[PDB]
Amino acid sequence: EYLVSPITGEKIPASKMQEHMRIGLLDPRWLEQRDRSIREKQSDDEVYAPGLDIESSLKQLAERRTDIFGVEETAIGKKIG
Amino acid sequence: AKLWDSKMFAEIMMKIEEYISKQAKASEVAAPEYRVIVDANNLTVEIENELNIIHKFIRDKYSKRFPELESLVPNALDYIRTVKELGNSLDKCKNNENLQQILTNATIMVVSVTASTTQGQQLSEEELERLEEACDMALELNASKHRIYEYVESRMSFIAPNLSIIIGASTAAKIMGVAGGLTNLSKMPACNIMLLGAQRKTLSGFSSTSVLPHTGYIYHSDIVQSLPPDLRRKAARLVAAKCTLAARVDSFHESTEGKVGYELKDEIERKFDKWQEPPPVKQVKPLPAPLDGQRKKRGGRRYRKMKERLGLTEIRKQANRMSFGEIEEDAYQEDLGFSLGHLGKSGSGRVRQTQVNEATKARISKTLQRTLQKQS
Amino acid sequence: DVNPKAYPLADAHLTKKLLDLVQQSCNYKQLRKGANEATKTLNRGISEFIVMAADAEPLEIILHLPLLCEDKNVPYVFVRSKQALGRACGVSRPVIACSVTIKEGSQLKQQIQSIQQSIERLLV
Amino acid sequence: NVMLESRFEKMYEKIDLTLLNRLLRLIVDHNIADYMTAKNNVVINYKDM
Repeated sequence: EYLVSPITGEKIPASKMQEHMRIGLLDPRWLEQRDRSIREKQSDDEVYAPGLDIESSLKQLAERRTDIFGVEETAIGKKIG
Repeated sequence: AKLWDSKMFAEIMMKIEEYISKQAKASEVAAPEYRVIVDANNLTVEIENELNIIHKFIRDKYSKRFPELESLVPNALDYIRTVKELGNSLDKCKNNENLQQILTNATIMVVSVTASTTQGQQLSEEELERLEEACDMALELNASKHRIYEYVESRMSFIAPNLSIIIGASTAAKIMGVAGGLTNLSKMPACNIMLLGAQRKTLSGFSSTSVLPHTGYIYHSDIVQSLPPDLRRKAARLVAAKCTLAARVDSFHESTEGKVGYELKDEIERKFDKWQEPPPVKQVKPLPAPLDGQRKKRGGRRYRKMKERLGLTEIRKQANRMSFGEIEEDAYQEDLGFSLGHLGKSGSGRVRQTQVNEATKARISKTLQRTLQKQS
Repeated sequence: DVNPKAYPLADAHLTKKLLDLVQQSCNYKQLRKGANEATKTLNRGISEFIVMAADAEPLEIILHLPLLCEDKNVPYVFVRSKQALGRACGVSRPVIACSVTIKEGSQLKQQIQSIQQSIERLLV
Repeated sequence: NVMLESRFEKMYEKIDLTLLNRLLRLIVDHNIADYMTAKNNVVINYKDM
């Protein structure tokens, strides 16, 4: 069950007509675009703080904000209670 | 003369075959059962073709009393129930009676308002008696049709095992009855099957979108109705296509286990899940960094045309000039400060008025032009 | 091999001729793709002949087409591949049934008649 | 003698489309009235609502 390739002239089994045609007409522009995209997303510095840093910052905020957190309520900026 | 005479024969045949159906139902729980199903499904067509004739007869007879009710109530059964309820006395408190079950509230108020100015004479007593006789016969035929549909729905696990899996036995019964048979259902495109059981419901001062058009039994099936309303059209189309495939399989009595039906239902569920799939994570595009380096841009025909379009025009060059000490008069109440400047005013230095530049003429988008062409 | 339910199966030469005629009909805007469009053409009596594939799974989803062809007196044939049939129709997706419509004054009329004669003498 | 000045409160928001259409049939063609009344039955959009 070999069908002649309309794009290369070779013979492929009929189980691989559609995939051979889709791959055969794949623009190298797709390859260069994918390479560019890979370069961009693997080189940009992270903007927001990591998760552990976020947790530590929230812990410091809770320590220094007793009007929201904790049991006892000290002033807005104080940490003793 | 003919419809009335044939009504007795139709009723006798329906009674005999309904006794046969009851005997088959009792026996199930050489006269095979498949022939019984075929006879019942032909009975459905016969009952439909007698009920539409009865509805036409009632519509012709009742048109003397309230001629406008046919347009307000297009459904045959609803028409019959409404003319039975109202009868000769339109203003007889029937509006707040069983009409609320027969009709929607909006169409109830519409029909009441129309009956307020009927301009139709009363019907004779013989015309009455004939009308209630026809209505009772039609209701009995509808009850017999309901019984036949119940019996067929009870036996859908054998005649159409594959199609039962997709939409259930009730919707299967409805589509098989309205199509005229499983064989008739199979010899029918999926687009027509999706519209099976659809009703041209009247829109009473509403958009055609509010009153769901081109929607049939499949659109109101359990699986299709379980999707959000924005995806129910695609759901109806896909389910109708798969039901057509199952019916074509079923009419040849293949995959009696339901393997084709289970595969089609699994495919439908997978497609529904894909439609319900949450959107993927999409990267935020940062603002481009400001740039001061020189950038070389090509010229040519395109650049010339853009320069001609965006370029300053003599009509606009002259409107940007305002005379010094020449206090003009206000020409626009709705926006002060607005002025034509040197356009058509002394001191412009031009005897003749500047012509309109045709390069600045308004034009529509290419896609918009395509849409306008399609609308034609 | 192929499903015996598809008894009017064409050989290699007739398969090539049928695919060529299907492509020419597509170029002439005289072809309908899909089993539903084939059924619509059969019901409207504007179909010269119906070409359907033998790899449809299950094959019963297009076995109603021979019955409609017999009812409407339209020749029908089975081709061995649903992927080549789709390609002949001009669509990358597989097509399991294509209908060649009737267009008066079409230059394909002679080829359509020849293919009809070839098909109608091949079923048995 | 008494001067009464008032408003029809919620005049626009309480207009029934069915009754408005049926009242419009009395002064214009049924096709025009149906167009005008179906025009008020449209989707209202504001950003993501």
